[PDB]
Amino acid sequence: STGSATTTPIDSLDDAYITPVQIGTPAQTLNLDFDTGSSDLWVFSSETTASEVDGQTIYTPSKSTTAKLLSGATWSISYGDGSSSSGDVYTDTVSVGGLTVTGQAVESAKKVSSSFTEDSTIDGLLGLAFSTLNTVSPTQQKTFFDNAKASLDSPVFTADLGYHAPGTYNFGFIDTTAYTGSITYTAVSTKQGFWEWTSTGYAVGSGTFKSTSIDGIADTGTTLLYLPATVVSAYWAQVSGAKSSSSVGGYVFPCSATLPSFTFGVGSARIVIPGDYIDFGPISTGSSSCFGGIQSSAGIGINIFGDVALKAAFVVFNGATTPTLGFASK
Ligand SMILES: NCc1ccc(C(F)(F)F)cc1
Ligand SMILES: NCc1ccc(C(F)(F)F)cc1
Repeated sequence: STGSATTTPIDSLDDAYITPVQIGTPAQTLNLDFDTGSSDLWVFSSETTASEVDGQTIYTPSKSTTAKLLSGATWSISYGDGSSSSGDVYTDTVSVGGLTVTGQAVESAKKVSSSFTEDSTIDGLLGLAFSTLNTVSPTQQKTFFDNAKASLDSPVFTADLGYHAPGTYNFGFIDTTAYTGSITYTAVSTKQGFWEWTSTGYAVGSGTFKSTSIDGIADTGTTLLYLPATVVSAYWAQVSGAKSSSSVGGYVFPCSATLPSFTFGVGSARIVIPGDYIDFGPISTGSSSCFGGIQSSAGIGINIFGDVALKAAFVVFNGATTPTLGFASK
């Protein structure tokens, strides 16, 4: 079997992408943030503290004839940006773009951090990292992808994120019409539970390509591109007037500047991020300082190929017994 769903940016800056997901019987449709950097499927629900819900669509397990409470199970997760949530666990039927999994663990939020409350357009997250990172206790639960794997035509899913435009998540097949050229595959390490790979280097604008190994994770759940300080300094040095701002928390640049492209290596292949993708607009309404889409990973501890990088490519997440990542231009 296969599945295919359209994913849509939540705002004019592509800060995140939401994808409709059907939960329960009869179907309750929620718009979830597909996150290859985490492994929990959790949703706003009728159990969430009412003061922490502000416009989100909620999952109501009592109205689903297939929902079963998972006795004694709880979950608690904290994300790298400081966000967090926690609650209890149900099992229910979950469908994505025609692809159905029965008995999927649906983690019902009782408490969410403020960053989720203020994001009215995200009803929850659907984790697509490896199941070893799932936070359900005392019995760890499998991801949607892991549960669907056996029934998929091919044990893959692909991410085709749009620049200021809708895109597609496909499960079980590779749309050979969605990319140009060849797909370059590269090795994945699962030792930390992430889709972790090693980029072969980078170039700034039309500059010389620098061969150097950058270990990082492919994370659809992170907006920006987080790279080592040496790389990020070399990029912003080519932008007149750009500087690192402690009060803002990263590199800013005059909004009138034109940004150079950024190239990262995948084996012998090259993925080019257009300069316009790195512009994230004024730091505050009316400001002539703009926020940069490439930032230092020094404070994070790991390099993150977030949406800024992934949306420049067609990305294959190959969940075979030896997992690999595939990148193609589009
Ligand atoms: N998108 C989920 C996520 C959040 C944080 C991290 C970090 F910062 F710990 F690497 C990885 C993945
Ligand atoms: N990386 C996972 C993640 C995704 C979205 C959010 C936000 F923006 F909704 F708070 C936080 C953390």
